[PDB]
This record gives sequence, structure tokens and C-alpha cells, in this order.
Amino acid sequence: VNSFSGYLKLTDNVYIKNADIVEEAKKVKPTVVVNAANVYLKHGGGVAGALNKATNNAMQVESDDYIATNGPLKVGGSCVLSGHNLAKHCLHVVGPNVNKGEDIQLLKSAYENFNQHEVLLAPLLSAGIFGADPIHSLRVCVDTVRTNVYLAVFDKNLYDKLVSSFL
Ligand SMILES: Nc1nc(N)c2ncn(Cc3csc(C4CC4)n3)c2n1
Repeated sequence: VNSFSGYLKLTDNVYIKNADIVEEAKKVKPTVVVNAANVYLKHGGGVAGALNKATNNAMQVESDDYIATNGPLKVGGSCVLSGHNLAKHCLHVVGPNVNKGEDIQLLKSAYENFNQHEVLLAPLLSAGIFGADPIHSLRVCVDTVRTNVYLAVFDKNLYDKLVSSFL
């Protein structure tokens, strides 16, 4: 038993809700919140900009030190950093950005990072400003993630479309 509430159950291990990942995180304090990161951990907009703002820019400060030490992530890769006031940990995952021409097949590699964590609150990778089809992203999530994932979908219209079209 865990503290997530109001989710619809899609599969054995995948759950979905129309919600603000920022407010969902501050209420739940999940062990892991997933950020829709880029390779530079520049948290300027979308989910990343929202999460970073909610941390009072502490996420960005920590991320800049990470990059200065380690260099950029790979597309499809991830790193674990602090969750600040939102979660114990933040798993920064780089899905391919279609608006940069990145290969959508790396979306499966991106979701594989979730399997290193037993339970996660997450957005749909490569959705929103990353330019992928959120319905494809949901299918890849369901077919790749085996751990327990709670997906927060900000847009109510999109949430209803994801549920109604789910096979
Ligand atoms: N659940 C939730 N909460 C927010 N506050 C929010 N903002 C943008 N998106 C959609 C989204 C999913 S992946 C993504 C980035 C790759 C660009 N953007 C949001 N989803």
C-alpha cells in the first residue's frame, strides 16, 4: 500500500491521473519524481521548468554542479539527484526531443531507467514540448516499465484522450 490517490489503473503496474506533477509531488513526497530533462539539465520549461521553479531554483543549482563535474547526459540516459522539497530523489531522464530531430526509438531506452526504482511519480517522457505523441509514449511506457509508475498528466483533455484510447 502506498499514498497515491485518484489514479486510474491501466495495467498491473501503470497508473494514470490528470494532475499537476508539481502539486502531485508536494502532497505525496514520493521517493522518486521523474523530471523530463535535457542532456544539459537546463530546466527552462515544460515539466522541468515547473519542477525547478517549485524548488526555488535549487534543482538548477545542483544540476549545474552535476554537469560541471560529469558533462552532459546521453539521450535515453538519466541521473539521480536530490528531490529537494518535492520528493526524496529526482530521476532526471532524457527522452528524445522530436523538435531536435532525435530518434524516437531512444524513448524505450529512456523508460528503461524507471526499472531501477520500485515506485515513481512521472510524466510521460518525450511528451509536451519534447514533441512526441503522448499516446505512443504511453504505449512504450506500458511495454517497457515493470516497476510501479504513477503518471501525472497535466492536461485534462489529453488525459481523457489517453484513457479513452488505451488498449
Ligand atoms: N503532469 C505535468 N505537469 C506539468 N506541470 C507539466 N508541464 C508540462 N507537462 C507535460 C510534459 C510531459 S513531458 C514534457 C517535456 C518534454 C517536454 N512536458 C506537464 N505535465
